[PDB]
Amino acid sequence: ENARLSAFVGAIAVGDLVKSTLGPKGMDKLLQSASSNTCMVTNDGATILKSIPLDNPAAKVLVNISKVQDDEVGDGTTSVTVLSAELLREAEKLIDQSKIHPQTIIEGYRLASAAALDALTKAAVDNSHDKTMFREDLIHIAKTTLSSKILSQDKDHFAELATNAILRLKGSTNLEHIQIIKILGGKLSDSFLDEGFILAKKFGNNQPKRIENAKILIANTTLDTDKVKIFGTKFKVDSTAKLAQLEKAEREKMKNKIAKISKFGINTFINRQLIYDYPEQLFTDLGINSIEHADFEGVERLALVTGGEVVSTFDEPSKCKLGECDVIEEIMLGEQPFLKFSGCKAGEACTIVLRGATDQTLDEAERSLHDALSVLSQTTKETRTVLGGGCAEMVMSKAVDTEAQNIDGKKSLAVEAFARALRQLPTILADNAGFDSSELVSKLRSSIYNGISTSGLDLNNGTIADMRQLGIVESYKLKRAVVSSASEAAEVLLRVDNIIRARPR
Amino acid sequence: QHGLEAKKSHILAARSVASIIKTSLGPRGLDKILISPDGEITITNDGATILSQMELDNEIAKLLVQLSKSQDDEIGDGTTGVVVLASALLDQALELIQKGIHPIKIANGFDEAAKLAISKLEETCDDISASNDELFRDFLLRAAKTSLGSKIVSKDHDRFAEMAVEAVINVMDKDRKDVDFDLIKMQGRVGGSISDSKLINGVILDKDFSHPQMPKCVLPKEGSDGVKLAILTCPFEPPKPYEQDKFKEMIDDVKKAGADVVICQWGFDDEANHLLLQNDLPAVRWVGGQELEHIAISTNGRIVPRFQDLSKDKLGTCSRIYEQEFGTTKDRMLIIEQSKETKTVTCFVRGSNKMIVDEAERALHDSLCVVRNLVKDSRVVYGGGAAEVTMSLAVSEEADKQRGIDQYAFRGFAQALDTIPMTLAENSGLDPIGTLSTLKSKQLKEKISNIGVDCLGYGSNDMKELFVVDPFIGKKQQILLATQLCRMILKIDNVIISGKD
Amino acid sequence: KPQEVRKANIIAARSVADAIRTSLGPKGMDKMIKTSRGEIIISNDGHTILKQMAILHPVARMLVEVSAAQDSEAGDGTTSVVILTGALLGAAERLLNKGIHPTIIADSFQSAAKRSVDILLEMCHKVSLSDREQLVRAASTSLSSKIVSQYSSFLAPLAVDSVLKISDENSKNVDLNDIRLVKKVGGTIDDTEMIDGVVLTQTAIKSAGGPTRKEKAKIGLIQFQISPPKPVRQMDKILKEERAYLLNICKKIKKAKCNVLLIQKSILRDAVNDLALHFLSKLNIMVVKDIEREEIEFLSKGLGCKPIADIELFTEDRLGSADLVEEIDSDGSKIVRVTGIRNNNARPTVSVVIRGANNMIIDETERSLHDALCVIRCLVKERGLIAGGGAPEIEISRRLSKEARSMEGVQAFIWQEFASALEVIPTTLAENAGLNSIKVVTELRSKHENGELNNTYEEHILQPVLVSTSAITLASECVKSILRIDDIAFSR
Amino acid sequence: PQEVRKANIIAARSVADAIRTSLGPKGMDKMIKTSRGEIIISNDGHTILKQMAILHPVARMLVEVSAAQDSEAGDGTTSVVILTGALLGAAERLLNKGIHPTIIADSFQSAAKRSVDILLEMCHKVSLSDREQLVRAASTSLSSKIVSQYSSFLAPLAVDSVLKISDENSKNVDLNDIRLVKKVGGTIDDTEMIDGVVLTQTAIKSAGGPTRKEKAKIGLIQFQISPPKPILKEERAYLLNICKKIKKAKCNVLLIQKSILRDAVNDLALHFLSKLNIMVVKDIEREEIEFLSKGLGCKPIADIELFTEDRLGSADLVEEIDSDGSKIVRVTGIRNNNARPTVSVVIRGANNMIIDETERSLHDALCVIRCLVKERGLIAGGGAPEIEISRRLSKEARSMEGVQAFIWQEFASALEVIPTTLAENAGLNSIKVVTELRSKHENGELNTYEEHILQPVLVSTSAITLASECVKSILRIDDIAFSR
Repeated sequence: ENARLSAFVGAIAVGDLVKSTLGPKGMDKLLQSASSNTCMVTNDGATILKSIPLDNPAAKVLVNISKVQDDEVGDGTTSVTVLSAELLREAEKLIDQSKIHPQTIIEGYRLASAAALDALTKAAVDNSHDKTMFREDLIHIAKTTLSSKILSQDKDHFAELATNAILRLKGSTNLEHIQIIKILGGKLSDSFLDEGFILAKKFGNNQPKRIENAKILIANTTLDTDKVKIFGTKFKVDSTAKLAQLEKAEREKMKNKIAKISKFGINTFINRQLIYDYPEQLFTDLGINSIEHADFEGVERLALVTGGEVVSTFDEPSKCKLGECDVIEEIMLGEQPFLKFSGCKAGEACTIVLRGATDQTLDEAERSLHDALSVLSQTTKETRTVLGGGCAEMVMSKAVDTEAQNIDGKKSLAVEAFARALRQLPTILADNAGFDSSELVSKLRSSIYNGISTSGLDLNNGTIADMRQLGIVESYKLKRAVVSSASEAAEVLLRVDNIIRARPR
Repeated sequence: QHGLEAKKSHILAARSVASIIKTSLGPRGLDKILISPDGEITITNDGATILSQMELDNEIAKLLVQLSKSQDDEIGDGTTGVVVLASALLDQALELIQKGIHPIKIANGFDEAAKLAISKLEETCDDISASNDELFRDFLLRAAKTSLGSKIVSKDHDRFAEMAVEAVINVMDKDRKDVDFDLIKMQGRVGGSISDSKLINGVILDKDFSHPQMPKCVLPKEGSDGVKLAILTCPFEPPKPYEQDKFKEMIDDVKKAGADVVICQWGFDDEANHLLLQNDLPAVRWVGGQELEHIAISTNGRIVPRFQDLSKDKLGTCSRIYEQEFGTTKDRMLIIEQSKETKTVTCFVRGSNKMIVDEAERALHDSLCVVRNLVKDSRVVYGGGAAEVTMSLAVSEEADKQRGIDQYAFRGFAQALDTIPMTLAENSGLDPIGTLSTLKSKQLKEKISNIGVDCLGYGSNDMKELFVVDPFIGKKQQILLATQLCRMILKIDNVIISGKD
Repeated sequence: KPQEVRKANIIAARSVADAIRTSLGPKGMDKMIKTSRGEIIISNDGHTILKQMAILHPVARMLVEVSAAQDSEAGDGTTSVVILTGALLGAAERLLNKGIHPTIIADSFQSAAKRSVDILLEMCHKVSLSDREQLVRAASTSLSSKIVSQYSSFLAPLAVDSVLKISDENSKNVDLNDIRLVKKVGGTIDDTEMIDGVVLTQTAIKSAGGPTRKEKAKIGLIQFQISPPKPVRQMDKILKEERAYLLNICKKIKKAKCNVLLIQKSILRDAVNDLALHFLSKLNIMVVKDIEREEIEFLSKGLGCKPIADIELFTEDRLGSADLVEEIDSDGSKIVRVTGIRNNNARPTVSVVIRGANNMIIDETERSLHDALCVIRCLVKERGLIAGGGAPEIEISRRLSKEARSMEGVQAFIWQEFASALEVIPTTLAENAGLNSIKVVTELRSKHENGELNNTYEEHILQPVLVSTSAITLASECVKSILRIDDIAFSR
Repeated sequence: PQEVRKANIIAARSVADAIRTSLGPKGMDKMIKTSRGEIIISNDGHTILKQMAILHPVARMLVEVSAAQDSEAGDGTTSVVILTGALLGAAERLLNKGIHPTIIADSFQSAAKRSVDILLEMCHKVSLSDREQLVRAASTSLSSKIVSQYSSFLAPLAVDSVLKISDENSKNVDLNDIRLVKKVGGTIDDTEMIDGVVLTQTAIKSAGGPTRKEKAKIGLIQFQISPPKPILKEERAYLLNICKKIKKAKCNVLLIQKSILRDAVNDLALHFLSKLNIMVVKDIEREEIEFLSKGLGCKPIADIELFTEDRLGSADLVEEIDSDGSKIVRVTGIRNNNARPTVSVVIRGANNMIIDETERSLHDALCVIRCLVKERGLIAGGGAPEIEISRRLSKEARSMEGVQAFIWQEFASALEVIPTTLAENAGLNSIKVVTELRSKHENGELNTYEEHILQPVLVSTSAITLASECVKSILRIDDIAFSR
């Protein structure tokens, strides 16, 4: 009974110290010791929480949350605890007059956070305007990162491949969308950018090397010689020919798994393990080509470019997520066959093939390319801001109200409670500003409700003004960092039905 | 304590401990923070770790730790299942005492009720190899996905599902079906990510091969037989009841026998690394006595007591030895594999944080115990709460045909099995009473099947479409230990606690 | 904590049910209660215990109203209805811990009570009132619990023949308040006079001039009293005023053709003056005074007459009809009997006369024959009879346990707890008899599977079906009225 | 949160009201008895607040404000505490009206910037080129000290020292370069500027020491002349190489830092240095280590190998002035173009109580003159600048709007506390004197000029600026927690 109070009400008192310190006009706190002459006055939230000894065993959970946020960026650490405190404050009404399962409330936050991030993306602005000057400066920055690296030999050709590897993505800039192949017997100057998804291994023997109107399906199973370790078994049979009957009976059962594949109408199959000749020979009449040695990234990255799924099982026939590609071409370079795909539907990715003269040049070029692409990918999350001053906080409340329309009975009060915590951010910022927070937040919701999505709250004039004319913006990367940190921190706390005090070190 | 006192207190003492783990039961439960006194910090929902950390003076809850210690070797994942099931039997046993039934009748009454329910579950059980052979691979892959869904491992779970399949098979035989936990090594280090984790078929020893000039990869040396390793049970030092001359005599026995690497229990001097550097013969130092057995078994080696007893037959042979740099860690450990099936398997998992490594280590180790029970019995049953509902309806229906005093002991056993689906229904956000009546109605008028409580959000019954199966030997081991525990509790009518001096 | 206030009343209600539980059956444990006035009484009757218990608990007083209706309707089971009421309260404790609202608990009792009646009627053997051999053996077994045994054989047809005359057909509820047991000093048990017309509680005039007998008389009900006014030529002046006041009342009596009149008993002033008896003696008018106030409402029903407050409104239509009015005294009784009323609105109200020497005779006989009329009353309203001793309660718990799977939701679990709440009645009967509690209960489920209602029939134990039906019906409303109270406050 | 702030305001108001009685020379002095038994008596607000050992965390901020008050302006340490408490007393009714402290805090900073321009318009513009107002400024400031006739002689000494180091755009000048060396003996009439440098101690009084040298180099050396400390010729051989390495750089002035660890110069080394006429001055305090490294442009030298010629200064003539109980060594013509010449004046007198209070009196005289360096002009004290600001804010308060309009009314009322206290400490009626000053305000403005009472503008300017941020930071802390 007291575990819920210490995890909810007890966690508010921890966030109350950083509640009034948010913002440049926010208040300050005092840290006093026994001697009282060592004290100091500062607005830093991370210093106050770590300096004050906390006897509350549930308060130590929020300590590790601030440490993860500080690694990403040193700004917004205070806003993480404040936003997480508003979700725990409204959790009291989620119990007494609600009686809703806590995990269902957490699952409602994932549906609300999905619409909140999409609402901020459409309203996000950037300084990338006049890209002619912006795109030209991208190649000069990549050349500066080439110092001490073997790629410094040619700055123009090597940095040009890294420039087109970023802007042409039109999506997530993470390295998971970039494929790197290490090969031998060539020069680094011959490297080029190709989106055909080139991998080392080949597939098939008598099958043709060109496929038109291909249908790609991704699955993971072993259809050939399961139980790879035969040591220890005991085969009791009356004759030698009777021992092979069990292996022949498994071949007849393979038609059940092949029938589900043939009903999908796919000419291309993906397999991590090998395939026996008999199920492979039956694929010749159906024209099914199986690709082997897909590793892990090759399984996930193929589903991203072709719009597939990573599930290895079939839950129901004629229902699944299928991809496709126009042409599959197999070429040979460097005395090894290569696989170059063509015509992938909505395919967005790039593959930089590094051809070195030895193994030492391949490992140094791959590690140096990731550092060069990290700086170019950082420019997407840097300098890009959004309209602040209550604007972005209120816009997220509109996307939550959209999901609050069509909802079940359990998550109805959970999604609606999340919209109240979003309006608490401009309320607290207006508290230390010296003005009335209830009047500014109320008039802000009615204005953005119908039209005028760029409006915000002005701290100087204490009224609603255009944020584009005032020029008050906040970083978009900071918005996602706080929401992602608050979603993971509140996910553990709401699931707590009891508190186990940690052992002191 | 007396009869009118302790018998009433033993029931209330078990309900306080059982009610703590009822919230953490299932994948939707709570992950608790626990810190061992040795300095290890990890977060897991495993009941065997949570119950082991419980320190209390009540003798009723101490039997839970004693039972979970022996159950950890057999299964280890059924700790939360047995405690809740055993506490359900004590709840119905309290009412039988007030009716004038001796407590020994309750202990002997559950023995006939447990054995009768086993034969009823076997009739409705299905077999894997006797039905579909190609689905045997998918059964082992999706078994670990349920336990790993509550952890960060659930993102990469597709690749890690195959690693747990080969780790169990290597240490067991198809006919014998014997798996030892001491043969499966669970290790991990800080740094890197989980995507670089690979399976190791041999020991590790965390050796950097001393001076870096030594080759990091062992060559086959013109098609030789494996890679010969030396095992020495004697320390490196000159014989005592000239020191450089004795060093040249001991290295000759290694070169003549063909041992590439030398493993010893005691440290080496600085001159030893100078002579071994010219011959490209890496050395191994500070190896425990327990780890010496796993090397000779996997590499097919022998224990050589003396210096001159070396020979090609007593040297352990492996596939190859290579030193692969892992991230920025300066340890630069080794990986020793083997072509043939060995008895030693070492799991190697990396993580960006120390708490992440220990979180995924015990989560992956629990997946090895689930696969261990699946390969022990080819026949599996549908779990998720369907096993407790089906076995309860068989005992409750046959209770009317069995007369005598045990007639009421059978009704209490059927109602005690309903505690599991009602507990999981509360953790899933459903009515525990409404779901229990719903599962019994669908299995009676419609058709006989196994439908349990929904672990994931869905709109209706019949989880059989999701192909969620549990091992028969795993579920049978839980009801046997829960029945034996309930009998042992009734055999202690007095609590004797001595004072302190 | 609105429910914890009700939970405190449930625990206090279970303590009262457990106290009465030990008194069930003839072998039950008696309860000693010392009143504040100093009276010390003891008995095994649950209705008398709760009446003098003076319960100050507001919810616990509901058992008194149910026990009062239990004896007024069925007449038997006042102790068993308290045990059945406490059984549902004990099972409702585990229901509140699961988050079940008492409305579903109360609504499910309505469907459970109506279902238990239909199941009981299927195994019950329907009997008819045309067979007099069944009613004699039914009332004779109820008289075996009293000291009178060999003399109870003649009392069996006495209670049977009285009900069959007023039973008719489709009578539904039959009020037994019209049947009064007359207790007089003298006589014996074997001496009884039915006197189906009516029987009064008082004697006749022992003075001179009283006719004491009249043929073709009309008996009216007059609450007035003839007395001299009670708010020494002077002597005769008072006599002329008193005799004129007494004669003017008698003038309207002769014109109304009133042979027999009644006078309400008043201890304050004089009832009937001696001069008034001599005035009506010449007119051949019988006078019966000192009529008890309790019998005023009784005679206003069976006789079909109406009370006359004022002589001005007194008419002939308010009188009665009697063919013969005589005074027959066996020994010392001096009682007047009336036969052949033949009233259209009124019915044949029969008053049973009981004679005895010692005071303990007419007393114990009154309570013995009163319960015998209640058992016969149960057969009139609801036909059929079952074997007592908790035999049908075992099979009902077995059928409802299997039919509980047909339901769905929270209500399905209530049927399982309702079957266990019905097993407390047969368990208590085995405990109060010295037999092993759990051992006898297990033997009930074993034997009732193969056989049906099979031995109490050889032991002549017959419980009417209306008692077992009303016990479940009244308990469903009693437990409902409990859980529906969520709080209580001072109101005045 | 008000329970934390209101408890701190009331606690700080009682401290400000207690120091308020100490304003002026006629004010009520406060006594503080330390636990060790020491009792001090004085009207200085910086001394009272330092030895009071205040346990209130917010009230301790007045010590830092009083420290910066004397370091910047040099006067008004008591007045800045009164103005701080005046704003806290008027803020009690502000919280009762529902006013958020942000508007209260932001209005104090906006009013402090506007109050400066009001004082500059009413102030008289003066320049540092005229020595008429500069001499009379330091002469009248010494009327509060025992010195009377000698105050006119030290007036041109303080004026000529500041004007040389003030320049134009230098603005703030470090006061650490001004060191007054006091010694018993002599008198006030004997003064020497000695712009080169002045040490804190005498020279070697032993036999053989030249004590005077011409054209010598001065440098900081942390080494010490001692025998071997992990036979006569062995110790002299170890000391021979020490004096030989010094001769390589031609350093005739050896300054050894005072340390109780070992000795300074051995007696055997005195005969070696007597032939080369190398003067040595020992007992150099640790505070003078940083002082000598600035004006002389030298560097501290820890070891004998670190000693080089490039780190040595230049001294035209180094001699020991003969005086009773003094023996002061002077250095002239350091010839340092990059660093400005330091100002160090030797204070002499017969009684120990003379050279003590004289050193403190000259510190306040140099600060008032330094106030004209940052901002020229002066405003006569006695409540004139406090009342003049309230006169302009009367009509300006009506031009505001919102919550801030009421703050300007209470801001002018809090400024009247300073002239009210000055009238109370003089025995005159508080309100009666203030009304007479506002009555003549229609004609007279700054008129005290005939009484030779002058005050710099920086004192009145810094008192408002420091008190504005002080009270601003008080309302920022809404809670007090224990952190260790």
